Amino acid sequence: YEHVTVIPNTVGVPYKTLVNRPGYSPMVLEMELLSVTLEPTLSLDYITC
Amino acid sequence: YEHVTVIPNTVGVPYKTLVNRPGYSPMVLEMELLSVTLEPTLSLDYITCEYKTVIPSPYVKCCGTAECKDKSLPDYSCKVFTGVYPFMWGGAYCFCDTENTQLSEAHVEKSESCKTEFASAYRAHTASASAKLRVLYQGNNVTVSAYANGDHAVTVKDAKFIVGPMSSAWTPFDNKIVVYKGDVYNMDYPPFGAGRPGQFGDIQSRTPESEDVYANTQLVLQRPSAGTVHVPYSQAPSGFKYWLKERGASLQHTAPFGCQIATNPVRAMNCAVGNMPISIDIPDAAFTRVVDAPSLTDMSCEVPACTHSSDFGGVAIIKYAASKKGKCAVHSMTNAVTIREAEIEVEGNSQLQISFSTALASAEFRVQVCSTQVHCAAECHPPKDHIVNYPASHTTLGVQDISVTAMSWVQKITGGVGLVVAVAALILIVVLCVSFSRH
Repeated sequence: YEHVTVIPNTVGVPYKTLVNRPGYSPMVLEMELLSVTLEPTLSLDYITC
Repeated sequence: YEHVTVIPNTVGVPYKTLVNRPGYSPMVLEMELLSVTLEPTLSLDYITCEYKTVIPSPYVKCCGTAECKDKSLPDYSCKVFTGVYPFMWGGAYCFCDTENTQLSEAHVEKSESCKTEFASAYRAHTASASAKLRVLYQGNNVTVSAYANGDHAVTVKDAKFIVGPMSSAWTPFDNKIVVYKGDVYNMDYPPFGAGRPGQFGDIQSRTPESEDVYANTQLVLQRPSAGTVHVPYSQAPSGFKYWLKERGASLQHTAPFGCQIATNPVRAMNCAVGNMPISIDIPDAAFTRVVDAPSLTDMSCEVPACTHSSDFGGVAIIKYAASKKGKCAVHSMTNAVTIREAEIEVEGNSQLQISFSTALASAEFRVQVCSTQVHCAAECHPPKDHIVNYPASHTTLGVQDISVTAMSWVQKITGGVGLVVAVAALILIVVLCVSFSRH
Protein backbone atom coordinates (compact mmCIF):
# COMPACT_ATOMS: atom_id res chain seq x y z
CA TYR A 1 0.00 0.00 0.00
CA GLU A 2 1.67 3.24 -1.19
CA HIS A 3 1.51 6.48 0.83
CA VAL A 4 3.19 9.74 -0.31
CA THR A 5 3.83 12.99 1.60
CA VAL A 6 6.10 16.06 1.50
CA ILE A 7 8.19 16.78 4.62
CA PRO A 8 10.03 20.14 4.96
CA ASN A 9 13.77 19.78 4.24
CA THR A 10 14.75 20.56 7.88
CA VAL A 11 17.27 18.25 9.60
CA GLY A 12 16.60 17.00 13.15
CA VAL A 13 12.89 18.09 13.26
CA PRO A 14 10.53 15.06 13.52
CA TYR A 15 7.47 15.15 11.22
CA LYS A 16 4.34 13.03 11.82
CA THR A 17 2.35 11.69 8.81
CA LEU A 18 -0.97 9.75 8.86
CA VAL A 19 -1.58 6.68 6.63
CA ASN A 20 -5.41 6.79 6.82
CA ARG A 21 -6.16 3.51 4.93
CA PRO A 22 -9.86 2.28 4.72
CA GLY A 23 -10.78 -0.91 6.67
CA TYR A 24 -7.75 -0.52 9.00
CA SER A 25 -6.94 1.58 12.07
CA PRO A 26 -4.98 4.60 10.78
CA MET A 27 -1.20 4.28 11.04
CA VAL A 28 1.04 7.19 12.16
CA LEU A 29 4.65 7.35 10.97
CA GLU A 30 7.20 9.74 12.44
CA MET A 31 10.22 10.56 10.26
CA GLU A 32 13.18 12.88 10.72
CA LEU A 33 15.97 13.79 8.29
CA LEU A 34 19.21 12.87 10.09
CA SER A 35 21.23 14.39 7.24
CA VAL A 36 20.78 15.66 3.66
CA THR A 37 23.93 15.73 1.55
CA LEU A 38 24.33 17.62 -1.75
CA GLU A 39 27.59 16.25 -3.15
CA PRO A 40 28.32 18.06 -6.47
CA THR A 41 29.75 16.14 -9.44
CA LEU A 42 33.13 17.78 -9.68
CA SER A 43 35.77 18.11 -12.50
CA LEU A 44 39.43 19.13 -11.93
CA ASP A 45 40.86 21.98 -14.08
CA TYR A 46 44.25 22.55 -12.40
CA ILE A 47 46.44 22.63 -9.30
CA THR A 48 48.03 25.83 -8.01
CA CYS A 49 50.88 25.73 -5.52
CA TYR B 1 -41.29 -29.92 5.98
CA GLU B 2 -40.51 -29.16 2.30
CA HIS B 3 -38.71 -25.85 1.71
CA VAL B 4 -38.26 -24.81 -1.97
CA THR B 5 -35.88 -22.21 -3.46
CA VAL B 6 -33.87 -21.24 -6.58
CA ILE B 7 -30.07 -20.86 -6.51
CA PRO B 8 -28.21 -19.35 -9.52
CA ASN B 9 -26.49 -22.07 -11.61
CA THR B 10 -23.06 -20.51 -10.76
CA VAL B 11 -20.70 -23.20 -9.36
CA GLY B 12 -18.34 -22.26 -6.50
CA VAL B 13 -20.57 -19.50 -5.01
CA PRO B 14 -22.32 -20.33 -1.69
CA TYR B 15 -25.95 -19.11 -1.44
CA LYS B 16 -28.00 -18.43 1.74
CA THR B 17 -31.71 -19.36 2.02
CA LEU B 18 -34.14 -18.69 4.90
CA VAL B 19 -36.47 -21.51 6.08
CA ASN B 20 -39.04 -19.26 7.81
CA ARG B 21 -41.42 -22.04 9.05
CA PRO B 22 -44.66 -20.71 10.68
CA GLY B 23 -44.55 -20.78 14.53
CA TYR B 24 -40.89 -22.02 14.80
CA SER B 25 -37.52 -20.28 15.19
CA PRO B 26 -36.14 -19.47 11.69
CA MET B 27 -33.59 -21.82 10.11
CA VAL B 28 -30.89 -20.87 7.52
CA LEU B 29 -29.19 -23.08 4.94
CA GLU B 30 -25.97 -22.28 3.14
CA MET B 31 -25.76 -24.29 -0.09
CA GLU B 32 -23.09 -24.35 -2.82
CA LEU B 33 -23.01 -26.10 -6.21
CA LEU B 34 -19.66 -27.96 -6.27
CA SER B 35 -20.12 -29.11 -9.89
CA VAL B 36 -22.99 -29.20 -12.43
CA THR B 37 -22.52 -31.78 -15.22
CA LEU B 38 -24.46 -31.97 -18.51
CA GLU B 39 -23.95 -35.30 -20.28
CA PRO B 40 -25.44 -35.65 -23.81
CA THR B 41 -26.90 -38.92 -25.13
CA LEU B 42 -24.46 -40.07 -27.86
CA SER B 43 -25.20 -42.12 -31.01
CA LEU B 44 -22.11 -43.00 -33.09
CA ASP B 45 -22.60 -42.17 -36.79
CA TYR B 46 -19.08 -43.33 -37.83
CA ILE B 47 -15.32 -43.53 -37.20
CA THR B 48 -12.75 -41.76 -39.37
CA CYS B 49 -9.06 -42.64 -39.35
CA GLU B 50 -5.97 -42.71 -41.61
CA TYR B 51 -6.46 -44.98 -44.67
CA LYS B 52 -3.75 -47.31 -46.05
CA THR B 53 -3.66 -47.75 -49.84
CA VAL B 54 -2.97 -51.39 -50.76
CA ILE B 55 -1.03 -52.07 -53.95
CA PRO B 56 -0.06 -55.68 -54.75
CA SER B 57 2.82 -56.39 -57.19
CA PRO B 58 1.84 -55.19 -60.70
CA TYR B 59 1.14 -57.99 -63.15
CA VAL B 60 3.34 -57.38 -66.20
CA LYS B 61 2.07 -59.63 -69.01
CA CYS B 62 4.93 -60.10 -71.45
CA CYS B 63 4.03 -60.49 -75.16
CA GLY B 64 0.26 -59.63 -74.89
CA THR B 65 -2.66 -57.87 -73.12
CA ALA B 66 -3.80 -58.47 -69.57
CA GLU B 67 -7.37 -57.19 -68.81
CA CYS B 68 -9.18 -55.54 -65.85
CA LYS B 69 -11.55 -57.60 -63.65
CA ASP B 70 -13.73 -55.36 -61.47
CA LYS B 71 -14.04 -56.16 -57.70
CA SER B 72 -15.92 -54.79 -54.67
CA LEU B 73 -12.94 -53.43 -52.62
CA PRO B 74 -13.41 -50.01 -50.93
CA ASP B 75 -11.96 -47.61 -53.57
CA TYR B 76 -10.81 -50.17 -56.13
CA SER B 77 -9.07 -48.71 -59.17
CA CYS B 78 -7.38 -50.61 -61.97
CA LYS B 79 -5.63 -49.88 -65.30
CA VAL B 80 -3.81 -51.66 -68.14
CA PHE B 81 -0.79 -49.87 -69.64
CA THR B 82 0.39 -51.04 -73.10
CA GLY B 83 3.93 -50.88 -74.55
CA VAL B 84 5.86 -51.25 -71.24
CA TYR B 85 9.38 -52.75 -71.24
CA PRO B 86 10.59 -53.05 -67.61
CA PHE B 87 14.12 -53.96 -66.42
CA MET B 88 14.78 -55.98 -63.28
CA TRP B 89 18.27 -55.71 -61.72
CA GLY B 90 19.72 -58.38 -64.10
CA GLY B 91 17.94 -57.53 -67.42
CA ALA B 92 14.60 -57.03 -69.19
CA TYR B 93 11.63 -58.92 -67.66
CA CYS B 94 10.04 -59.54 -71.11
CA PHE B 95 11.31 -61.25 -74.29
CA CYS B 96 10.30 -58.30 -76.56
CA ASP B 97 10.33 -54.46 -76.16
CA THR B 98 6.72 -54.16 -77.47
CA GLU B 99 3.26 -55.85 -77.15
CA ASN B 100 3.72 -56.13 -73.31
CA THR B 101 1.16 -54.79 -70.80
CA GLN B 102 1.16 -53.91 -67.10
CA LEU B 103 -2.04 -54.52 -65.14
CA SER B 104 -1.85 -52.12 -62.19
CA GLU B 105 -4.52 -52.32 -59.46
CA ALA B 106 -5.08 -50.78 -56.03
CA HIS B 107 -7.68 -50.22 -53.30
CA VAL B 108 -7.81 -48.56 -49.86
CA GLU B 109 -8.48 -50.00 -46.41
CA LYS B 110 -8.47 -48.83 -42.82
CA SER B 111 -4.99 -48.68 -41.33
CA GLU B 112 -4.28 -51.05 -38.45
CA SER B 113 -3.92 -47.83 -36.38
CA CYS B 114 -7.71 -47.29 -36.66
CA LYS B 115 -8.07 -49.21 -33.36
CA THR B 116 -6.31 -46.24 -31.57
CA GLU B 117 -5.93 -43.20 -33.93
CA PHE B 118 -9.55 -42.44 -34.84
CA ALA B 119 -12.05 -39.64 -34.39
CA SER B 120 -15.68 -40.50 -33.63
CA ALA B 121 -18.51 -38.57 -35.24
CA TYR B 122 -21.55 -38.58 -32.92
CA ARG B 123 -25.11 -37.29 -32.88
CA ALA B 124 -25.87 -35.74 -29.47
CA HIS B 125 -29.64 -35.93 -28.87
CA THR B 126 -30.24 -34.27 -25.47
CA ALA B 127 -28.45 -34.07 -22.12
CA SER B 128 -29.16 -35.53 -18.67
CA ALA B 129 -28.09 -33.05 -15.96
CA SER B 130 -26.29 -34.02 -12.72
CA ALA B 131 -25.39 -31.85 -9.72
CA LYS B 132 -23.06 -32.18 -6.72
CA LEU B 133 -23.97 -29.78 -3.91
CA ARG B 134 -22.66 -28.89 -0.41
CA VAL B 135 -25.23 -27.89 2.23
CA LEU B 136 -24.60 -26.47 5.72
CA TYR B 137 -27.36 -28.10 7.81
CA GLN B 138 -27.65 -28.41 11.62
CA GLY B 139 -24.44 -26.28 11.63
CA ASN B 140 -22.32 -28.95 9.80
CA ASN B 141 -21.32 -29.53 6.12
CA VAL B 142 -22.89 -32.44 4.18
CA THR B 143 -22.44 -33.28 0.44
CA VAL B 144 -25.36 -34.42 -1.78
CA SER B 145 -24.92 -35.87 -5.29
CA ALA B 146 -28.06 -36.24 -7.43
CA TYR B 147 -29.39 -36.22 -11.02
CA ALA B 148 -30.67 -32.66 -11.54
CA ASN B 149 -33.78 -33.81 -13.49
CA GLY B 150 -36.36 -32.73 -10.80
CA ASP B 151 -36.73 -36.40 -9.72
CA HIS B 152 -34.35 -38.97 -8.03
CA ALA B 153 -34.63 -37.69 -4.46
CA VAL B 154 -31.48 -38.22 -2.32
CA THR B 155 -31.59 -38.57 1.49
CA VAL B 156 -28.69 -37.62 3.81
CA LYS B 157 -28.71 -36.76 7.58
CA ASP B 158 -32.51 -37.39 7.51
CA ALA B 159 -33.26 -34.50 5.08
CA LYS B 160 -34.50 -35.37 1.55
CA PHE B 161 -33.15 -33.33 -1.40
CA ILE B 162 -34.78 -32.99 -4.86
CA VAL B 163 -32.87 -30.79 -7.33
CA GLY B 164 -33.42 -29.28 -10.82
CA PRO B 165 -34.19 -29.16 -13.69
CA MET B 166 -32.52 -25.83 -14.62
CA SER B 167 -34.31 -22.82 -16.16
CA SER B 168 -32.21 -23.06 -19.37
CA ALA B 169 -31.84 -26.38 -21.26
CA TRP B 170 -28.84 -24.88 -23.14
CA THR B 171 -25.77 -27.07 -23.78
CA PRO B 172 -22.42 -26.23 -25.49
CA PHE B 173 -22.77 -29.14 -27.95
CA ASP B 174 -24.46 -28.75 -31.32
CA ASN B 175 -26.59 -31.66 -32.58
CA LYS B 176 -23.46 -33.01 -34.42
CA ILE B 177 -20.27 -33.76 -32.39
CA VAL B 178 -16.86 -35.13 -33.26
CA VAL B 179 -14.44 -36.33 -30.55
CA TYR B 180 -10.75 -37.15 -30.69
CA LYS B 181 -9.10 -38.29 -27.44
CA GLY B 182 -9.48 -35.38 -24.94
CA ASP B 183 -11.05 -32.97 -27.48
CA VAL B 184 -14.62 -32.50 -28.75
CA TYR B 185 -15.75 -30.23 -31.60
CA ASN B 186 -19.00 -28.74 -32.91
CA MET B 187 -18.44 -30.13 -36.42
CA ASP B 188 -21.21 -30.59 -39.03
CA TYR B 189 -19.44 -33.71 -40.40
CA PRO B 190 -20.44 -35.17 -43.84
CA PRO B 191 -23.05 -37.98 -44.15
CA PHE B 192 -21.89 -41.59 -43.88
CA GLY B 193 -21.12 -42.86 -47.40
CA ALA B 194 -20.90 -39.25 -48.72
CA GLY B 195 -17.52 -37.94 -47.51
CA ARG B 196 -15.17 -36.19 -49.99
CA PRO B 197 -11.43 -36.53 -50.77
CA GLY B 198 -8.82 -34.68 -48.64
CA GLN B 199 -11.40 -33.66 -45.96
CA PHE B 200 -12.64 -35.07 -42.63
CA GLY B 201 -14.52 -38.25 -43.60
CA ASP B 202 -12.66 -39.16 -46.83
CA ILE B 203 -12.61 -42.64 -45.23
CA GLN B 204 -15.44 -43.72 -42.87
CA SER B 205 -16.49 -46.93 -41.05
CA ARG B 206 -19.49 -47.63 -38.71
CA THR B 207 -17.29 -48.60 -35.68
CA PRO B 208 -13.46 -48.90 -35.18
CA GLU B 209 -13.63 -52.70 -35.64
CA SER B 210 -16.35 -52.75 -38.38
CA GLU B 211 -15.49 -54.85 -41.45
CA ASP B 212 -16.98 -52.20 -43.80
CA VAL B 213 -15.16 -49.18 -45.22
CA TYR B 214 -16.38 -46.26 -47.24
CA ALA B 215 -13.53 -44.52 -49.02
CA ASN B 216 -13.50 -41.66 -51.53
CA THR B 217 -9.86 -40.60 -51.95
CA GLN B 218 -9.91 -40.13 -55.76
CA LEU B 219 -7.16 -42.74 -56.28
CA VAL B 220 -6.04 -42.55 -59.95
CA LEU B 221 -3.37 -44.96 -61.25
CA GLN B 222 -0.79 -43.48 -63.66
CA ARG B 223 1.28 -44.93 -66.52
CA PRO B 224 4.64 -46.13 -65.03
CA SER B 225 7.88 -44.37 -65.98
CA ALA B 226 9.71 -46.20 -68.81
CA GLY B 227 12.05 -49.06 -67.80
CA THR B 228 10.70 -49.41 -64.19
CA VAL B 229 8.27 -51.90 -62.51
CA HIS B 230 6.57 -49.41 -60.12
CA VAL B 231 2.86 -48.48 -59.64
CA PRO B 232 2.57 -44.67 -59.50
CA TYR B 233 -0.73 -43.03 -58.54
CA SER B 234 -2.32 -39.69 -57.69
CA GLN B 235 -4.51 -39.59 -54.56
CA ALA B 236 -5.80 -36.92 -52.14
CA PRO B 237 -3.81 -37.41 -48.88
CA SER B 238 -5.58 -38.52 -45.71
CA GLY B 239 -8.28 -36.03 -44.72
CA PHE B 240 -7.92 -37.31 -41.13
CA LYS B 241 -4.17 -36.44 -41.03
CA TYR B 242 -5.04 -33.04 -42.54
CA TRP B 243 -7.86 -32.52 -40.03
CA LEU B 244 -5.45 -33.21 -37.11
CA LYS B 245 -3.26 -30.24 -38.29
CA GLU B 246 -6.26 -27.93 -38.97
CA ARG B 247 -8.73 -28.75 -36.12
CA GLY B 248 -8.83 -25.39 -34.41
CA ALA B 249 -9.74 -25.18 -30.72
CA SER B 250 -11.73 -27.89 -28.86
CA LEU B 251 -14.96 -26.86 -27.04
CA GLN B 252 -12.83 -27.09 -23.86
CA HIS B 253 -11.29 -23.75 -24.98
CA THR B 254 -14.10 -22.09 -27.05
CA ALA B 255 -17.46 -22.90 -25.38
CA PRO B 256 -19.71 -20.12 -23.90
CA PHE B 257 -20.62 -19.68 -20.21
CA GLY B 258 -17.14 -20.58 -18.91
CA CYS B 259 -17.78 -24.33 -19.07
CA GLN B 260 -15.18 -27.09 -18.99
CA ILE B 261 -15.49 -30.14 -21.29
CA ALA B 262 -14.21 -33.74 -20.82
CA THR B 263 -14.49 -36.93 -22.98
CA ASN B 264 -14.85 -40.28 -21.16
CA PRO B 265 -17.87 -40.16 -21.25
CA VAL B 266 -18.40 -36.70 -22.86
CA ARG B 267 -19.67 -33.99 -20.44
CA ALA B 268 -19.96 -30.26 -20.23
CA MET B 269 -19.28 -28.99 -16.69
CA ASN B 270 -19.89 -25.85 -14.62
CA CYS B 271 -21.77 -23.75 -17.22
CA ALA B 272 -22.76 -20.36 -15.69
CA VAL B 273 -26.17 -20.61 -17.51
CA GLY B 274 -29.65 -20.00 -16.03
CA ASN B 275 -30.67 -21.02 -12.48
CA MET B 276 -31.51 -24.21 -10.54
CA PRO B 277 -34.57 -24.99 -8.34
CA ILE B 278 -33.73 -27.00 -5.19
CA SER B 279 -36.16 -28.46 -2.63
CA ILE B 280 -35.43 -29.81 0.84
CA ASP B 281 -37.82 -31.87 2.97
CA ILE B 282 -36.17 -31.37 6.39
CA PRO B 283 -37.51 -33.29 9.46
CA ASP B 284 -39.33 -31.54 12.37
CA ALA B 285 -36.37 -32.71 14.52
CA ALA B 286 -34.23 -30.14 12.60
CA PHE B 287 -36.26 -27.17 13.94
CA THR B 288 -36.57 -25.79 17.48
CA ARG B 289 -39.66 -24.08 18.98
CA VAL B 290 -39.76 -20.25 18.82
CA VAL B 291 -39.53 -19.92 22.68
CA ASP B 292 -36.65 -22.47 23.16
CA ALA B 293 -34.26 -20.39 21.01
CA PRO B 294 -32.61 -17.23 22.44
CA SER B 295 -34.95 -14.22 22.05
CA LEU B 296 -33.15 -10.93 21.35
CA THR B 297 -33.93 -7.29 22.20
CA ASP B 298 -32.37 -3.79 22.49
CA MET B 299 -30.40 -4.60 19.28
CA SER B 300 -28.10 -2.04 17.61
CA CYS B 301 -26.00 -2.61 14.47
CA GLU B 302 -22.74 -0.70 13.85
CA VAL B 303 -20.44 -0.87 10.76
CA PRO B 304 -16.74 -0.25 11.58
CA ALA B 305 -15.79 -0.28 7.85
CA CYS B 306 -17.19 -1.30 4.46
CA THR B 307 -15.65 -1.88 1.01
CA HIS B 308 -17.63 -3.33 -1.95
CA SER B 309 -14.81 -5.78 -2.60
CA SER B 310 -16.44 -9.13 -3.65
CA ASP B 311 -14.74 -10.92 -0.69
CA PHE B 312 -16.74 -9.91 2.43
CA GLY B 313 -15.07 -6.47 2.35
CA GLY B 314 -17.41 -5.11 5.09
CA VAL B 315 -17.71 -6.01 8.79
CA ALA B 316 -20.54 -5.21 11.21
CA ILE B 317 -20.88 -5.43 15.02
CA ILE B 318 -24.35 -6.03 16.47
CA LYS B 319 -24.87 -5.15 20.16
CA TYR B 320 -27.77 -7.09 21.74
CA ALA B 321 -29.52 -8.37 24.88
CA ALA B 322 -30.64 -12.05 24.71
CA SER B 323 -32.81 -14.14 27.05
CA LYS B 324 -30.74 -17.42 27.14
CA LYS B 325 -27.56 -19.22 25.92
CA GLY B 326 -27.56 -21.11 22.58
CA LYS B 327 -27.04 -21.17 18.78
CA CYS B 328 -29.12 -18.71 16.71
CA ALA B 329 -29.57 -18.19 12.92
CA VAL B 330 -28.65 -14.94 11.05
CA HIS B 331 -29.96 -13.69 7.66
CA SER B 332 -29.95 -10.50 5.50
CA MET B 333 -33.30 -9.03 4.34
CA THR B 334 -31.71 -6.78 1.61
CA ASN B 335 -30.70 -8.65 -1.60
CA ALA B 336 -27.76 -6.28 -2.30
CA VAL B 337 -25.99 -7.45 0.95
CA THR B 338 -24.79 -11.05 1.60
CA ILE B 339 -23.61 -12.08 5.12
CA ARG B 340 -21.01 -14.88 5.49
CA GLU B 341 -22.17 -16.25 8.88
CA ALA B 342 -25.25 -18.59 8.74
CA GLU B 343 -25.57 -18.95 12.56
CA ILE B 344 -23.82 -17.79 15.77
CA GLU B 345 -23.73 -18.60 19.49
CA VAL B 346 -25.55 -15.99 21.63
CA GLU B 347 -25.93 -15.22 25.37
CA GLY B 348 -26.53 -12.34 27.84
CA ASN B 349 -26.11 -8.64 27.03
CA SER B 350 -23.08 -8.63 24.68
CA GLN B 351 -22.19 -8.21 20.97
CA LEU B 352 -21.77 -10.43 17.87
CA GLN B 353 -19.69 -9.72 14.73
CA ILE B 354 -20.71 -10.59 11.13
CA SER B 355 -18.77 -10.17 7.86
CA PHE B 356 -20.75 -9.00 4.82
CA SER B 357 -20.42 -8.43 1.06
CA THR B 358 -22.12 -5.90 -1.24
CA ALA B 359 -21.95 -3.87 -4.46
CA LEU B 360 -23.44 -0.80 -2.68
CA ALA B 361 -21.61 2.52 -2.44
CA SER B 362 -23.55 3.15 0.81
CA ALA B 363 -24.63 -0.16 2.35
CA GLU B 364 -28.02 0.37 4.05
CA PHE B 365 -29.40 -3.04 5.09
CA ARG B 366 -31.66 -4.95 7.47
CA VAL B 367 -30.30 -7.97 9.42
CA GLN B 368 -32.40 -10.65 11.11
CA VAL B 369 -31.21 -12.67 14.16
CA CYS B 370 -34.00 -15.16 15.25
CA SER B 371 -37.06 -13.05 14.16
CA THR B 372 -35.41 -9.86 15.62
CA GLN B 373 -34.75 -7.43 12.80
CA VAL B 374 -32.12 -4.66 13.29
CA HIS B 375 -31.24 -1.89 10.74
CA CYS B 376 -27.91 -0.21 9.86
CA ALA B 377 -26.14 1.89 7.23
CA ALA B 378 -22.50 2.34 6.17
CA GLU B 379 -20.34 4.50 3.89
CA CYS B 380 -18.29 2.28 1.53
CA HIS B 381 -14.80 2.84 0.08
CA PRO B 382 -14.09 1.34 -3.38
CA PRO B 383 -11.38 -1.40 -3.48
CA LYS B 384 -7.85 -0.81 -4.88
CA ASP B 385 -7.49 -4.14 -6.80
CA HIS B 386 -8.93 -3.48 -10.32
CA ILE B 387 -9.36 -7.27 -10.95
CA VAL B 388 -9.61 -10.49 -8.84
CA ASN B 389 -9.38 -14.31 -9.18
CA TYR B 390 -12.83 -15.23 -7.74
CA PRO B 391 -16.47 -14.44 -8.71
CA ALA B 392 -18.58 -11.83 -6.89
CA SER B 393 -20.12 -13.18 -3.63
CA HIS B 394 -22.67 -10.29 -3.59
CA THR B 395 -25.82 -10.11 -5.76
CA THR B 396 -25.54 -7.77 -8.81
CA LEU B 397 -26.90 -4.17 -8.57
CA GLY B 398 -29.85 -2.59 -10.41
CA VAL B 399 -27.57 0.31 -11.49
CA GLN B 400 -30.19 3.15 -11.34
CA ASP B 401 -31.55 2.10 -7.91
CA ILE B 402 -29.95 1.91 -4.40
CA SER B 403 -27.77 4.99 -5.19
CA VAL B 404 -25.79 6.53 -2.29
CA THR B 405 -26.93 8.42 0.76
CA ALA B 406 -25.17 11.74 -0.01
CA MET B 407 -26.63 11.58 -3.57
CA SER B 408 -29.21 13.95 -1.94
CA TRP B 409 -28.19 16.61 -4.48
CA VAL B 410 -30.82 14.67 -6.56
CA GLN B 411 -33.44 15.73 -3.95
CA LYS B 412 -31.97 19.32 -3.79
CA ILE B 413 -32.34 19.77 -7.60
CA THR B 414 -35.66 17.81 -7.91
CA GLY B 415 -37.10 19.74 -4.91
CA GLY B 416 -35.68 23.16 -5.97
CA VAL B 417 -36.80 22.89 -9.63
CA GLY B 418 -40.06 21.30 -8.35
CA LEU B 419 -40.69 24.45 -6.23
CA VAL B 420 -39.93 26.79 -9.21
CA VAL B 421 -42.41 24.77 -11.38
CA ALA B 422 -44.96 24.70 -8.50
CA VAL B 423 -44.65 28.51 -7.93
CA ALA B 424 -45.02 29.20 -11.67
CA ALA B 425 -48.08 26.87 -11.78
CA LEU B 426 -49.58 28.51 -8.62
CA ILE B 427 -49.03 32.03 -10.09
CA LEU B 428 -50.61 30.89 -13.40
CA ILE B 429 -53.55 29.36 -11.43
CA VAL B 430 -54.22 32.56 -9.36
CA VAL B 431 -54.02 34.96 -12.38
CA LEU B 432 -56.20 32.52 -14.37
CA CYS B 433 -58.63 32.49 -11.39
CA VAL B 434 -58.96 36.34 -11.12
CA SER B 435 -59.07 36.91 -14.94
CA PHE B 436 -61.74 34.14 -15.19
CA SER B 437 -63.63 35.74 -12.22
CA ARG B 438 -63.61 39.03 -14.27
CA HIS B 439 -65.76 37.21 -16.95
